[PDB]
Amino acid sequence: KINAQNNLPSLKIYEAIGSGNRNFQSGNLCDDDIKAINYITGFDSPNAKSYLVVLLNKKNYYIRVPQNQIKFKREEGDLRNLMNSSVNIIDNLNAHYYTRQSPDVHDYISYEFTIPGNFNNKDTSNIRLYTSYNQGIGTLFRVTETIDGYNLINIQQNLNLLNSTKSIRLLNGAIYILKVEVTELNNYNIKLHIDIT
Amino acid sequence: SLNDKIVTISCKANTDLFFYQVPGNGNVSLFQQTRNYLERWRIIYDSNKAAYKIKSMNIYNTNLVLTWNAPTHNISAQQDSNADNQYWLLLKDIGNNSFIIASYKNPNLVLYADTVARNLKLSTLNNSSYIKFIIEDYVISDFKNFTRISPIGGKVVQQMTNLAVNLYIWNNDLNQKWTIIYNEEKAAYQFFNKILSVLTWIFDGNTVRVSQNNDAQYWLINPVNYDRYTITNLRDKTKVLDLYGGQTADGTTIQVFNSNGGDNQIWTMSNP
Amino acid sequence: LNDKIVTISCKANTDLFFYQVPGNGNVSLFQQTRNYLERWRIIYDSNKAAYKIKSMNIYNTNLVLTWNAPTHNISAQQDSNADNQYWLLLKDIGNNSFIIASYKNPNLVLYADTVARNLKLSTLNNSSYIKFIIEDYVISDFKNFTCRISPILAGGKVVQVSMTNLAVNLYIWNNDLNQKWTIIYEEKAAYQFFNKILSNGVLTWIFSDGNTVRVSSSAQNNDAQYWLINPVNYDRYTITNLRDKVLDLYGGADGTTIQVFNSNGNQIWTMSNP
Amino acid sequence: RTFLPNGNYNIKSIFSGSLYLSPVSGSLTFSNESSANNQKWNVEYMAENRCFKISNVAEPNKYLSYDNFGFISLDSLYWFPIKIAVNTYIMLSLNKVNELDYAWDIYDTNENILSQPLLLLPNFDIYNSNQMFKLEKI
Repeated sequence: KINAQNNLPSLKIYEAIGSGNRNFQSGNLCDDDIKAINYITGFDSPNAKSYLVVLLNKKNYYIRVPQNQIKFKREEGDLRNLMNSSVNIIDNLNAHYYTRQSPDVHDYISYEFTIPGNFNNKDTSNIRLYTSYNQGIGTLFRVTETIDGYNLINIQQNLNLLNSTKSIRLLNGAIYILKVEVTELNNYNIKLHIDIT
Repeated sequence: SLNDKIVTISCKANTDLFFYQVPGNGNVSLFQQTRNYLERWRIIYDSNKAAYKIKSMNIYNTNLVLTWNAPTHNISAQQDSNADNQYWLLLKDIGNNSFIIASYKNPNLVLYADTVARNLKLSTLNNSSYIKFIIEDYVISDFKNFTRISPIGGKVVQQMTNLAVNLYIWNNDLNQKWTIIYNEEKAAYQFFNKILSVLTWIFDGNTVRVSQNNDAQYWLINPVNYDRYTITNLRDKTKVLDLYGGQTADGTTIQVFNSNGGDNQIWTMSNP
Repeated sequence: LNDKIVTISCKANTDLFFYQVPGNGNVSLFQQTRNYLERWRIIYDSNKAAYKIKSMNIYNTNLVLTWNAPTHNISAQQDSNADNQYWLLLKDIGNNSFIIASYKNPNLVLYADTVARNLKLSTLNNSSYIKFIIEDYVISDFKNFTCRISPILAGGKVVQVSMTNLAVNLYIWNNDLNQKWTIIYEEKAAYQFFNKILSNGVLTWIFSDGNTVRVSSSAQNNDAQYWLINPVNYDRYTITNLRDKVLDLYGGADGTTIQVFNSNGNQIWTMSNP
Repeated sequence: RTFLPNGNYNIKSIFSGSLYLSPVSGSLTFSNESSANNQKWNVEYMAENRCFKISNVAEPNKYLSYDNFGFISLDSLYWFPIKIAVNTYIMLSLNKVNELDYAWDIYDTNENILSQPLLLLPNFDIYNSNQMFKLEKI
């Protein structure tokens, strides 16, 4: 997991194509001077908090920062379920919609959102999630954070988000992560709609 | 005084749910009243632990004791290795005579009936009714309220104004319907006939007929296979209701008294 | 056990009984006595499906066992039917004994602090310090009691004559082994009145004659060795033979024969320490 | 520094918002607001064993711990928080008591935790409403 201070600078990670196939020194970076980059994940939006959760190989990776510090952690827990996706952190939520760059087909985006209200494990809210133009398979995780990292409890699977009408009862105050796997690329942006009732 | 007894464990939250060992797999569930070997458990007790173990009388898997699984809170019943997690303190709430079953391995947790998932769990002690249970002898459980005595095959004893004992083939008639109820004051059963508002006898020979504050109208059912039962009268305690001469005729007047373990003296009790 | 007088004693140290310290309002564990302070009246509330353990103290009778506050300590306080003054009595059937849990918090059960000789609370666990023995008070007072029996208006007189004549009568109190007795309890639910001096001797009713009692003993099928004690004060008792559902004492004075004179209906005795 | 930062907190139950953790007579209960220093708790993350130490600010050199009777008390001689919602944790035990995770537990009658000690009881999942505690930073 790669992030920045307060997650504010949204970084974009690339993999150097054909790196690690040549000279290597154990424990040290071997600059291959390869400028052919294969995009992995990231957002170009300047003011949009997001952190990257990417699988990396013992290969050269570039991290692009737009116009502070960069923190790398080696997640080994349930966060592995968010492989190769940027986690757009939603904080303005309080019929909200968030428009981000649409990932390619079979590539993942993730939205981490906190249901408004006070948590008491009894009060819920009917939350409906749906895209606007791009069909994608949805997945929902409940988030529980310990000192060792983050734990994700699977909630649903195989959700058709393209103009979906199904609603799900989610506890107020709890944190959820929606992992969308874009299956149909009918637009350049994905506009995910979170509607609260 | 429940050492080595065959019981059923009803749920105090819903008196129509029973400990039911699902045939096939080993899961225990809260099923409706099925008066057979699946809802029947033995309470053989360990003197060196002051705790009980709850064996099951599933015929095709004899050694199957109630078990608490792992640090999970499930109660699947498996083979008896006499492990610590397989014993259960049987505390009795003196008021209302319900029970609390607390795991011997960790007696901070007690049996909890979901009644929404129809299975059991381990909860912490509450003031609710989902941790109370009713353990009782199966003969009491399956006959405290029941509604067809069939001599050992397809013919059933019956009774409007001709009140007596007969034997005609099953007809789903109102004269061929017997409802058994139990009185835990004389500790005795009665067989009402579901045609009017109790058999009295042993007070001109047999003269078994349906009619009082008389001990004649009281019977004790004692199992003999466990699915066949003998019926003794609470007048002499040695008179057993039987058939006449072991005749399988469809007019036979069933009689009473004596014993000798004759096949005419046993009965396969009602089956709805 | 609604409205029933009992005595709670610990299963670990069986000689320690619940005791309400007079004057002060706390409850501790003390040695076996036979006064009212160790007696508790258990009452059942069916709406609560719970129990109130009244203290049988004669000075302030409206005292119940109470778990004060989140604090561990337990004390006898004036009752108010508060949730913290109600208890759940669970009998362990495989090991005859009681576990007393709190209605306020059933996760917490009474605990016998033996070093402190007090009562605490503890989470339910399989230890002997949480199991107790609740049983009728006249059974506990007399299940094994070396004592002296005396009539009313005859305080300096003990019902007990010598090793030579196995018959007995009233005698003067002189602290002799022929004066003291030992009362034993369970199968027959009655007590035998062994005599201290007369080894293996029991107080027998010879019903050959009408009104006579002696010390004959050694009768398995006896029906007269055993006697039943029934309270009438709570320390004055009457004894009845287990054949008619009774020691009496004629109007006459040292030397008077005791005998089973009349049926139920004098004839009131008290048993106390030697 | 993002998950339970070191500092000072008020501990409440999800059952009530006006009751704060107060150490009365060697047992911890939830009592009304007192605007005092006994209702605040210093949380420090000890990394030598990766655990959390809560102390009473009004009475330092005392640490929250569990005694043999199942209560929770303040000693002078190990906790594992896990977060399930915004400012909401279930305090677990770094030591597996009887090979099973134990956690803080408070009992309630129809959601009323007044005059109820804080106990340590077995934990199975994150769905027990009785074991939920809000650690509001102060």
